[PDB]
Amino acid sequence: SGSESKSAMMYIQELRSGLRDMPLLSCLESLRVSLNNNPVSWVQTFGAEGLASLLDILKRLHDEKEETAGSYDSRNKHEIIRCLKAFMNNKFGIKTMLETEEGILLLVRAMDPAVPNMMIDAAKLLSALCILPQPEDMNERVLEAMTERAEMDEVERFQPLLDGLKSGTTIALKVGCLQLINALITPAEELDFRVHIRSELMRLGLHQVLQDLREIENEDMRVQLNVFDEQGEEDSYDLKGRL
Amino acid sequence: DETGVLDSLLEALQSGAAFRRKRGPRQAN
Repeated sequence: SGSESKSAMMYIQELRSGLRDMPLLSCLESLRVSLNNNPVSWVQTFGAEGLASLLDILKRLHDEKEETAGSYDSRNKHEIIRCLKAFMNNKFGIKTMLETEEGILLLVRAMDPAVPNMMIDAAKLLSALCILPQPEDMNERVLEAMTERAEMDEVERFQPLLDGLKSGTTIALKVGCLQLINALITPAEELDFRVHIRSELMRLGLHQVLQDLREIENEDMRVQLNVFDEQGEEDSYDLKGRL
Repeated sequence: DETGVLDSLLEALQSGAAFRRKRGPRQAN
């Protein structure tokens, strides 16, 4: 039953206290379970207040590179992404996330193949936002956030995406990337845009990764290639138009 | 308490059911 305990109220205070490494991790793990297992009204109490405090820490940890910092920091970022997954698992949580300046950007920055499990979780959240039949064709805004991430981390906006798809990485990471690639392309009605994204990825060597990935007997990889190739086939005839 | 909303989107992505979105513009007539 309910009892006096860490409410959303206490987690907000705790996150804003300036915790780091293992006690931060412990707070976040506890918070993720709490967000996932409590009613949406508990998430509402947490909503603007807790989300801001998660992002405050997340942004800092993205700039604080774990190779030159704490071994826990990589896991701390990842656990924030898991907290966000539980937070965005609803109505008003999705809403509050789209009302943040950097929430979308930080989810893209969390797509790092060096911490492969975090990229899997982050790419999934972005993909879920991309396919939304709501707001604004949110997939189109997610692309902007990668363009921002491109200059902030000095990379090509789609370089980390391809880098999941990696013979020599886990299948879930590989695909975590193909999935978001499909999520960016498919919801857009503009044909020239769909082929532009597809061609942009092909410049980055994507064409070479697909041939490696089609040899894999996987579940979801097969599902994602099949979609990518099918939309590619339609788009080719769509561009051709009449003859 | 539709706390599951993102979970359903993950299903839709994995099955590829969501990549079945096109309002359908065309110029060929």
